[PDB]
Amino acid sequence: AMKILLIGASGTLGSAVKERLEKKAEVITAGRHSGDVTVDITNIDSIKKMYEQVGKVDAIVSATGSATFSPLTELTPEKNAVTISSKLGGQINLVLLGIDSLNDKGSFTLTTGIMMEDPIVQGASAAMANGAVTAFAKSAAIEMPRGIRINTVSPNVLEESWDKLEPFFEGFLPVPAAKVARAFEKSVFGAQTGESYQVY
Amino acid sequence: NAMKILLIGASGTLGSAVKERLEKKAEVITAGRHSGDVTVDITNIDSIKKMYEQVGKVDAIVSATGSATFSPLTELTPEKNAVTISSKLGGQINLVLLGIDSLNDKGSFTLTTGIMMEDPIVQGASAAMANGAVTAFAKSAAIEMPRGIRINTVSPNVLEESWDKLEPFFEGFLPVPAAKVARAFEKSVFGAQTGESYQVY
Repeated sequence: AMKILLIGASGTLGSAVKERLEKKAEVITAGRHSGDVTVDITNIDSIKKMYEQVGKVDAIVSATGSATFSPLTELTPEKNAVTISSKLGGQINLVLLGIDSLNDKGSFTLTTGIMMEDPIVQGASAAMANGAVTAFAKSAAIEMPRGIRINTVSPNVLEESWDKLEPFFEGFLPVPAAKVARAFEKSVFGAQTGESYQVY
Repeated sequence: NAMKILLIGASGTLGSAVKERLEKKAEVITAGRHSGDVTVDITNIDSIKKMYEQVGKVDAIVSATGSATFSPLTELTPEKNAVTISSKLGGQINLVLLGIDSLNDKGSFTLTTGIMMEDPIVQGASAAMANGAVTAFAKSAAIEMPRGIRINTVSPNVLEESWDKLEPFFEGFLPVPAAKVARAFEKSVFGAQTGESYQVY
């Protein structure tokens, strides 16, 4: 009777993750504007209320988070802050505020991405977030109570986004969202922790 | 040829070892919160901008500064984690976002990370985050730098000169001399590489 809170279920990645997870578990979806529950991951009061409504689950999965894309020389601290509050801080806050919502031996899975290891123009801000979430999870894994696990999934650019994203990722070879969704399933239904699962 | 370096965090254990090396080869302008030729609160954007107006053009900007909350994971709240975000993480990155215009052609940035992102310890999650964030930012930023500017990071292990206080938290680690880590900073300033993370473990 396994129960998974999936935040970001309506996105491209999120919907491919839901497709795989829902075949073996009861998925509760959450998103900014749609889902079984709504949540603004940039607002800690919102995250706290989502956890109140949701109750106890076995896995919390984040396929969500926004980053500013800007040329470096026009990336100001003010623009950079939107990434910090969402793809970086928002994801990390789900963990900081969600540990008590997981059953024993439950898991967290967060999203990162290839831009941290394979940089592109406009991508410094996304890279920052990806590095931050990867390292936070590696470290947090050693301190989780009650047998809880935490991993990250690092996607390449998705085939399903190649039409819109190719000019940003010239010479890259995109990956299917369904291939990426498999690493989320590996995280949820596997037993490893502190891993960064690359789907490049 | 005549090198000018802005060293932020110069009064710290690491910073002062860095100053000692770089001094021999360049003019070092020191900066800190309460100490230095120029002062700066790196958590405050206008304060960083004022520092850079005061300083003018330099050849290198070196950050051996930035603080991270050192709390057990289950005690680490969003509020506590926000401190790291404004300082070791956001403070060091903002020195880059606000300082490119202060670098001479072919100048460099050097930022500080740490072993806690790679060889984690209890209480280290927030510093790990900051270190990972800064490492990845620098690697990506390196490809967008104008005018031949370089950017690297230095990632130290626990320092021998801090081992007295830090040993209970790093049991079984083997600490490194601050003098050895300072060589990596010299490598970043005086060498010609970019997008590098120089581990001194």
